[PDB]
Amino acid sequence: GETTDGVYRVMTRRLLGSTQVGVGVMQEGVFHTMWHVTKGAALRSGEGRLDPYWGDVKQDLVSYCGPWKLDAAWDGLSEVQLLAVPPGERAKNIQTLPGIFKTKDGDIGAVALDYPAGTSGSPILDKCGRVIGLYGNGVVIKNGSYVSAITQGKRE
Amino acid sequence: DMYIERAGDITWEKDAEVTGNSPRLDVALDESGDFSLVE
Ligand SMILES: Cc1cc(CO)c2cccc(NC(=O)[C@H]3C[C@H](N)C3)c2n1
Repeated sequence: GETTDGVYRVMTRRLLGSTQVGVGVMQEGVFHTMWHVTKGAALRSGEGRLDPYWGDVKQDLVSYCGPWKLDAAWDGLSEVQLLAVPPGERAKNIQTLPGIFKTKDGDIGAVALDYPAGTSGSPILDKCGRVIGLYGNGVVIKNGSYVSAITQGKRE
Repeated sequence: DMYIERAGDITWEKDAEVTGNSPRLDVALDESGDFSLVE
């Protein structure tokens, strides 16, 4: 299959036409996405098969072909870019200064950008181009608007 | 049965559209990995 580093769409044919269910990142031979996208199902890369290697429903993360590789973190100060990949639409950077999720277990970066559910797994970048986490797990606020977490795994 | 198609490189793009706010939110995370608003 195609193993070139970069961002990919997650497609199924099981429904009407071809449906984009999410997005992911390929880095160092490993494909990174959110658990609610694939539910831990295997994936096809042309004729290649991708098999789940690690995953945690609580983190809402999953990795294919190897351990989670993305270990970059928001610095707490700088603007970021969401590399959004919406269904049927071209990849598109959106610069933003992230907010904060305050939890009993500590503070998480957050991005206030509403996109379709099928955008889940789109990466968030720092100024040096490194992936600081994935978009697609968050909350609906008083308004009705969506705020994603900046979700990041641990590199072992 | 799910498949992947490439959609771009991962690069910072200077003079991208700058937008969205920066809200500070009290949230909880349950065992199903769903966030909720504490109030
Ligand atoms: C209601 C809603 C809305 C939008 C856009 O309007 C969404 C956009 C991306 C991802 C979503 N899902 C999640 O936050 C997680 C919660 C599960 N683990 C899936 C969205 N949910």
